[PDB]
Amino acid sequence: IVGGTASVRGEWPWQVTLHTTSPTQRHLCGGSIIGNQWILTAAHCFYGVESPKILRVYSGILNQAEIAEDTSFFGVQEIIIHDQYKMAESGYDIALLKLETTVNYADSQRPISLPSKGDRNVIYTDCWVTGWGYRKLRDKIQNTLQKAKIPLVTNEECQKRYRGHKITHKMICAGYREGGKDACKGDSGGPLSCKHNEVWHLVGITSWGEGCAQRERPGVYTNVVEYVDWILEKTQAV
Ligand SMILES: COC(=O)c1cc(NC(=O)c2cccc(O)c2C)c2cc(C(=N)N)ccc2c1
Repeated sequence: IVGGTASVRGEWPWQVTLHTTSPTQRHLCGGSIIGNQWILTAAHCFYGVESPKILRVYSGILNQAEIAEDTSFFGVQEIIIHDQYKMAESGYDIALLKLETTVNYADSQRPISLPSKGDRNVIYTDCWVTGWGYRKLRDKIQNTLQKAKIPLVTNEECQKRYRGHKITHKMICAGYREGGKDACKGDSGGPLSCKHNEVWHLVGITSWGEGCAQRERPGVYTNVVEYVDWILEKTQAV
């Protein structure tokens, strides 16, 4: 996260840090708890990953330092990638992680509600992006979870900032014309929480952007509302 500040412990109870154990353990991506056994994250976070066995999901974490060899975590039983996904910049950058065990909700770890289709007309003016990502272009994973308040921009506005790209309605952007605040590498999979009428909603999933926090270069996120049907279908038992 560029231009943000340290979050308060438990401030974003749905935020998780996804680690890979190969070659040695490290933070890989952010993610959001949306169900007792489900983490919603970005598809492009599993590039080169051929098994959920090397994945570990840690919930209720503020500082990466809290994670040690003796820290409990949730194993991943299955990685579900949207079958239409090719690459972050082309859309469909969404994935579900089915946990091996159930998450016991508490003040430190709880789910974030998904957007309602009848909320596409809603104007979120209190949106935040969080993560342990880079604080600048060339940086490293941060110890303390960062947060930054960033305004959403219209797709037409976004498309105008990414002429060589195709900003579809399945994407949503957020940024300041002058830049300064934005998600970055390491925040991928992160949630783009917006609080509307005292209720937090998972509006987007950190996906991509040209550099980080550059002027006239909004962050691009997966437009979650466009995937509620997909999420429902994939999280069923059938
Ligand atoms: C794993 O995900 C990414 O590669 C990756 C690469 C990016 N864009 C870059 O240009 C970049 C930033 C830092 C280091 C780096 O090498 C690059 C190419 C990203 C930019 C944003 C955003 N601005 N909202 C968010 C997530 C990103 C994830």
